[PDB]
Amino acid sequence: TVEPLEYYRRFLKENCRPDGRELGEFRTTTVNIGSISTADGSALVKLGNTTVICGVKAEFAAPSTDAPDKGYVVPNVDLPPLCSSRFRSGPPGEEAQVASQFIADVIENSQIIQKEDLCISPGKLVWVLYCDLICLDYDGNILDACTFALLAALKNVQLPEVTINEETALAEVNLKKKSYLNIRTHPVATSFAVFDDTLLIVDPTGEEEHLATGTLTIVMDEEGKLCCLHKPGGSGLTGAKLQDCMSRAVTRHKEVKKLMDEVIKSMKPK
Amino acid sequence: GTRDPTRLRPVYARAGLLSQAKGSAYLEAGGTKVLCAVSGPRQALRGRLLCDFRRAPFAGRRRRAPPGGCEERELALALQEALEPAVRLGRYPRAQLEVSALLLEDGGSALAAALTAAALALADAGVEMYDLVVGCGLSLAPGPAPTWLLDPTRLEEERAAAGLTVALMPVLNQVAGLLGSGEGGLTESWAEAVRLGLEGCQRLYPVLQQSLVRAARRRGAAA
Amino acid sequence: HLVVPGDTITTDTGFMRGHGTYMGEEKLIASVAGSVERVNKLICVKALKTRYIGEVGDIVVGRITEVQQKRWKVETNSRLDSVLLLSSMNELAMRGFLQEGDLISAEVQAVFSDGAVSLHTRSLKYGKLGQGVLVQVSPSLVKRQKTHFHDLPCGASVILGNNGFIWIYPTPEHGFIANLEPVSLADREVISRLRNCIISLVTQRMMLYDTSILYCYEASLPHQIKDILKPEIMEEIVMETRQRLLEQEG
Amino acid sequence: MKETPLSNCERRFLLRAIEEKKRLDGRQTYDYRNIRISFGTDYGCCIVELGKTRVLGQVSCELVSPKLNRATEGILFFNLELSQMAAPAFEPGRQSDLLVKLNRLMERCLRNSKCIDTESLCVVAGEKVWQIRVDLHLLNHDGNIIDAASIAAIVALCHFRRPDVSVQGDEVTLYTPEERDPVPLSIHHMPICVSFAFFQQGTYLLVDPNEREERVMDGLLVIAMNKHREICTIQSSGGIMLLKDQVLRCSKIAGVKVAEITELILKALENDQKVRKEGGKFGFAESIANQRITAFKMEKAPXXXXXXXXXXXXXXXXXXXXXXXXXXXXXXXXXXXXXX
Amino acid sequence: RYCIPGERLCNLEEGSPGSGTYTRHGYIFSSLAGCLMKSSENGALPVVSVVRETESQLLPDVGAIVTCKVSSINSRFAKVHILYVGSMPLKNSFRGTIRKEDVRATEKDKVEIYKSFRPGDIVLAKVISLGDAQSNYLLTTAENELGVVVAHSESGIQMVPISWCEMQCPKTHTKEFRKV
Amino acid sequence: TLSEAEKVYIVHGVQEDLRVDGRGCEDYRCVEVETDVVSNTSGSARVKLGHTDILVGVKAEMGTPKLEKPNEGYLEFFVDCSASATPEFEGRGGDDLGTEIANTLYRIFNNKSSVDLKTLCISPREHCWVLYVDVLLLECGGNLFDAISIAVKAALFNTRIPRVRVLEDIELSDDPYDCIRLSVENVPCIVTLCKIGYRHVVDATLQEEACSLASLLVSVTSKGVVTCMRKVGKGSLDPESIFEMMETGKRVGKVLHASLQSVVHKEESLGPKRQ
Amino acid sequence: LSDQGYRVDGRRAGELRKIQARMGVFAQADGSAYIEQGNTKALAVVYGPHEIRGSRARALPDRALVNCQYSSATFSTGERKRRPHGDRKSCEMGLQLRQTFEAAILTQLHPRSQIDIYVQVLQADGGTYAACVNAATLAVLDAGIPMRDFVCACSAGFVDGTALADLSHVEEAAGGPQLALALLPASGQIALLEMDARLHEDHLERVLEAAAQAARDVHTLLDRVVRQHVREASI
Repeated sequence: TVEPLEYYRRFLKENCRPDGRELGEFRTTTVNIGSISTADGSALVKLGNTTVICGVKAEFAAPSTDAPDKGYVVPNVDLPPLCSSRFRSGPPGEEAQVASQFIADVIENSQIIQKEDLCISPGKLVWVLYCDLICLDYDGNILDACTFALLAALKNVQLPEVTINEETALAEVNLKKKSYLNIRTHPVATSFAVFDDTLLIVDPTGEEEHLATGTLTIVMDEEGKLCCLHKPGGSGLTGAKLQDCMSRAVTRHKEVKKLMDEVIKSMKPK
Repeated sequence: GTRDPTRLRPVYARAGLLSQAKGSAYLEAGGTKVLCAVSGPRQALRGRLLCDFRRAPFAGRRRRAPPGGCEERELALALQEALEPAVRLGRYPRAQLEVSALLLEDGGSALAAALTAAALALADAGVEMYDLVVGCGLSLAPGPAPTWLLDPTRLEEERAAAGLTVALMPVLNQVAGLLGSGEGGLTESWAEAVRLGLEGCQRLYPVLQQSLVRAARRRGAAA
Repeated sequence: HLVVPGDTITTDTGFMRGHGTYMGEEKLIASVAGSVERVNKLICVKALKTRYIGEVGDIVVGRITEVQQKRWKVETNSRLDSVLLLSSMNELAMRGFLQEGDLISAEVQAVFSDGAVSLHTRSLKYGKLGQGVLVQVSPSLVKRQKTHFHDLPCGASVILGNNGFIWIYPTPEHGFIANLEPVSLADREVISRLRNCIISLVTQRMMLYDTSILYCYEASLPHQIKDILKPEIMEEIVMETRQRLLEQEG
Repeated sequence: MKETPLSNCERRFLLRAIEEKKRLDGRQTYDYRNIRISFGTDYGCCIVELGKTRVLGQVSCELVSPKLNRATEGILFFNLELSQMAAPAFEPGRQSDLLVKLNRLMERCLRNSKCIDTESLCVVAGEKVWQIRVDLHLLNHDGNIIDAASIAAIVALCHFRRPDVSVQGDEVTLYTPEERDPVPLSIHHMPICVSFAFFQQGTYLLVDPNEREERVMDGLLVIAMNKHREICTIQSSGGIMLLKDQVLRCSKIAGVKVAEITELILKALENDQKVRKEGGKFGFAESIANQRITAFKMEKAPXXXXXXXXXXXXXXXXXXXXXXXXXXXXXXXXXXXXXX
Repeated sequence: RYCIPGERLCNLEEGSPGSGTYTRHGYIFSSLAGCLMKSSENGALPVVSVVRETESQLLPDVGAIVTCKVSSINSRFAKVHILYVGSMPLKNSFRGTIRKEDVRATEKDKVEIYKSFRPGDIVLAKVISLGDAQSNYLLTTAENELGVVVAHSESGIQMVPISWCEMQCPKTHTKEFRKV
Repeated sequence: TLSEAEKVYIVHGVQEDLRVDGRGCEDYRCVEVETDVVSNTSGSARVKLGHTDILVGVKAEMGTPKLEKPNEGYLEFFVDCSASATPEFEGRGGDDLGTEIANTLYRIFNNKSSVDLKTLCISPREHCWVLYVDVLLLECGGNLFDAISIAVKAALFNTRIPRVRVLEDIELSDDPYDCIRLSVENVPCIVTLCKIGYRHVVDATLQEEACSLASLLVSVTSKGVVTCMRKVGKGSLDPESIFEMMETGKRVGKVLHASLQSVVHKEESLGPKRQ
Repeated sequence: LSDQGYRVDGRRAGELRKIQARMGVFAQADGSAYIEQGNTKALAVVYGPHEIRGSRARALPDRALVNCQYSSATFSTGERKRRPHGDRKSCEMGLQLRQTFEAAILTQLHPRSQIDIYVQVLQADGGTYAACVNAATLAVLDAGIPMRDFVCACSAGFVDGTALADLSHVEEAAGGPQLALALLPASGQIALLEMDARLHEDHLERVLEAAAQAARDVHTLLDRVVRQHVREASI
């Protein structure tokens, strides 16, 4: 209600969320890799009933003139009137977009894949990536749902080989699919929800992140290479306060890292 | 490869799935996944319904990024005209409800997959509908002489000797929406799918009304 | 006299202007694209395809548009729109009276500089009506009230409004329900045909009044083929019609 | 957003005073407000001030593949934008009637004058041609636009600098280090806009109306005259009685003005060129930067810089250190059993 | 104990339904969709209905009491947000769309809206006649217990009412006027 | 507009086999096509239906016809709504029917295969013939969606594609020599059925469509094959009742469909230079 | 080119290009008109001073209101292009239309009334504007709505150091020396006026004069095409 402002926090003052969580709660984390056949690389991750599936299709193009032989990676973050009636009935939404790039900036802050490998014919051929992720049910950390929907959707991508014979392009489906998709770095993103006096919760919910007062997400490589930091105005802060987020974020990182690493031998081969 | 002159793939449906939308719907067809988020009644002398169509920007092998206004223009519209008689309108004078549906995948008949999935989010939501709207796929093999099929595959409907997809309301057998672009047969030769049509709905009419209660229950039993 | 809008009229003292005429830089011009008409000490123009704009107490039927909490707004072909308000109907009270879009007869109180035509009913001579027979005609296709207000021997009786609007109903058998039931297949052919019969006269830039519509009806004796092909038959229809009508005169 | 209101007397009297052939901002009927021009830090950048109306001019350099047909004369583009901050009523999207008419109207005389060569840019016709886009941003909005609007562009057009080092055969290479010299343009003709406002049956005529004037005027006309005392375009608007005859003075009068107006471009256009080659001072505008009040500029030092940088550990170590152990727990939480 | 809008149970010969009602030629089809419920009538027959999860339906009563929090304040007109038409109601459909006038802001006195109930506070009042001619409801604060109940200071304190026409915060000192 | 007091007769009247204008039940009206009136391109026709006017043009083009089907020729239909067409739909109102009919006429002729992908296929995989069939609507005489069925074909028999010879490049076009022209009666059409009770009609004034929730889409060729056919409405119908209307399609359509499909010659005969 | 007293089209640079017009065509509107400037075709329709329709909001009281839509046949031109995408011109064009009658039309006796006139180019061939101008003009003359004066627009091109009137299309292809105006012989006020060519400040009197007079003719021409339609419709 327009009233319960503190109510929600009542749990908070006595640290606890009406969700039954507290300072850090990687709730329901689930991924379905390659769940999309009609797509070379996909990953569906639903956390606390929010669904961002990363649907990746690959396409062949032509690396820029300036950037001669440079690969091609393209993302799109969309949200229809699905994930929440409280959404528009047309072109991209204010935030809808910010994320779009977020992943992208991440994609570019991450170095996940070197454009080098995307070029089909260094200088006249390139590999295009369309990693479109869509939140089926919106409610909480719409931000993380992607770092994962995407990170996993990629490992799910696999394509044949590249060949040019007498002014033609030869690549067959049943060709040689090697290095399908592998990134030397698998950083992930996490979202904390904060409250004025910095009493912050993690993996905010649709409502939790709502009456929030500050949002902050952090992406870090495996080796702990702070990909990018995001803070759409966070009431102000403390390096130390941030320090907690700093390290305690790492933790939820290993978890997901394992959450995915666990789909390696099981849901990957099953 | 080929199969029965009426075989059905596996029918999987769990609705209410959507926790954000009031009415939820989902589908499966060994290749199709169609989600439907419906929105209550709002004002914008007896209002009507709003429905929308979209196809995943990765629904296939190729990548259709922009919400193809033309593509969905018809797919959403006809869909609207189809599901359109299904709900009442007098309980929503000066009102309008919206229905949204996306096709993550196209298992040949994914067209009806939508006409179906949507139906769920409706009552799933619990609207003033009358009958349920049932749609299916029906194709005519490439066969020499008239070789006919019932509900094609993404691999199958592409080599069709004609193109059609039509729906109807079981219980009261009501012509939902019949849409096919003639290619083979005479005005009568079409009775082929038309009669082969009432089969499907009656057929799954239960398998459908069943998955609704399942959730309606899990929810009903929930609180 | 015939003159294109923007021209000049005989300028003298004691002269007044009409609609289609104006004074510009001490002269008189034709604003409207019409013909020159001088009656009495007033000048005016004749217009080809104008709009509705009657005088004194007037009779016309309207189709209904949206109605508001204090007045009902009806539609009538003219630079004017017709709106009647609860002051002659013999919050929800209105909703029961005059439904959504209906055909209603009316009495016209007055149209004031407020640029509008207002309505107040009284009888079935000014009542709400239903059936399904309306005629869309340039309101210039009218004559007078003296030869108006009539039912004619055609198997039905018709009324037309001082605008280009004519409704055809079947003779009463003595008030909303009166027609709620489907009239006989016999009453069905009298009016349905009258539909095609009335257009030609208009098509044939011809007037439309009792003894007028009568002969264009009478003329139906030969080509009785009720769905009268607009170009061919109608071409002839009026020929004979004026043939039987004009001979009544000279 | 906020509708800039408008009194009765204000308007009426504003006119009353025109009937007086007296300008409210107290000037004469065919004068311009003083107009200033500031040049950007970088080349191809400019700002105009028709005294209260402000425009932004930026030009672009590209090696695009010319169009189909005459694949022998590269293309160019220009855009005019109306800002929010422009006027209050300037919420992006609605004013089309201006952005329509004006953008196009303006853009008309550009391709009208063809004052811009289209083949000199063209390097490898049919293949790689140059694309020059120019953008106009209406910063503040006070009275007569299209004029500062034009100035803006023209004024801008002359300042931009296209790069070019060495392209032989079918190869293209350009280096900024060699670009330190070649970087000019094809400004053949220079046309400007002159608007004339009318008042009550154009029985009164104004030039370069201010905002307030802008409103009061019933109908307005524009004109385009290139240095060669000839027209390029004219436009009649606000519906008026424009006697072919009178239409004639304005036409004249417009020429009269375009005259001096040019002076400035060249004048300052020169003054600018001078500074780069002498002392040096690009920037946006130090003039507004030195004039007493509402503006200040100073440069300040950076060992306060490195002194605290070591404190990072203090907060980085004190906090996180104890914060890293919760990990041992997260290892097993949702990953181990999720195998379903 | 469930039904789908496509199955039939009884017919015009036994009962009529209020909930989940759908009828054609005499039989009973279920309009709604979700759950099935039957009815017992004081007439020797049953009424049939489907189950409306939203047992909470529009019930703001004509001249009834209500809980509401003010919105905009016109020193002449007062606006409000109502949430509880007593307590059973949680409904937010009518949300805050209600109006009251000074004359009815009390039964005696003559103190302006400005000195009764401010923009931010929650107030209590009973309901007056409603003329949905503009989608508004009339309410009164003309009671010895009625009026407003919420008090916030300039510092951010809560106020107690020091009198019949006052509220105050202990921290700073604000002698303010609010219809207690 | 849409009144009930009147909607009464409308429905009984059409069941009564007493339409409105001295018309029984399945009655049409003098409908003609003037072929070629756009002195600016191939195919051209102005079909005036009751009180509606439609116009369609066609022009030819070379090169790529697509990617997956290079060795052939396909058609492009662009459609327009005239602000003069709908006193209603103005600038952002054409989109409606304007996109729809663009698709309805796009699917019919798409699967119909009554398209000489052959008499339109220059250098297969390189050059192909492409004709743009464009539409405009100048009024609405009811059943207007059908007038497009005729103006869409009627303008096709006059598609005097130019006698063009390409020699690798080099182009040869004979303005006097107009023979590499393609026109066949394989061309599909539209037949609609909206119901006015149980007495369903085709080609009925708007006043009439006004009394119905749905209509049927049917398509037949010279004789009787079927192109895109669909059910169009906000209401519903009964399948048993579908096959009846359905056949009304091969049955009533070919009537004036045949009588018209002929008139293309009537203009071509009494005027090889008279017109 | 054009010379010896014979322009490229094959006509006196002072002699217009015969135009026939069918006004009062479709009778399902109120204002209807058809015309072609020699080989330039377009249809203009207006609907009487009906009370403010769609979007009940905006509604100028004191005087009527005006609306006008312009669009061209995708083939009406030489080749073919996108009409709802390359709007920039048309719309711009449309306004021009608007203004013109918006001036002369007499919205002074139609408070709140909303008169919408829409025009379409069927076959494009120079003087496009001037076409619809009258094309529209007639359209109204039909819908007989009162108006200050009867107005028509002409083109005037200056080539070979000479003044030509009604630069059809081919010449429109020239150096682009073309000017147009809408005019009310009534007193000869110049309603609208748009020239877009690089002419020197003095071929005006000439070119200006050119179109100026030119209209005056077009006027008398339609003056008849019109004086005729009144007497016959009088039957």
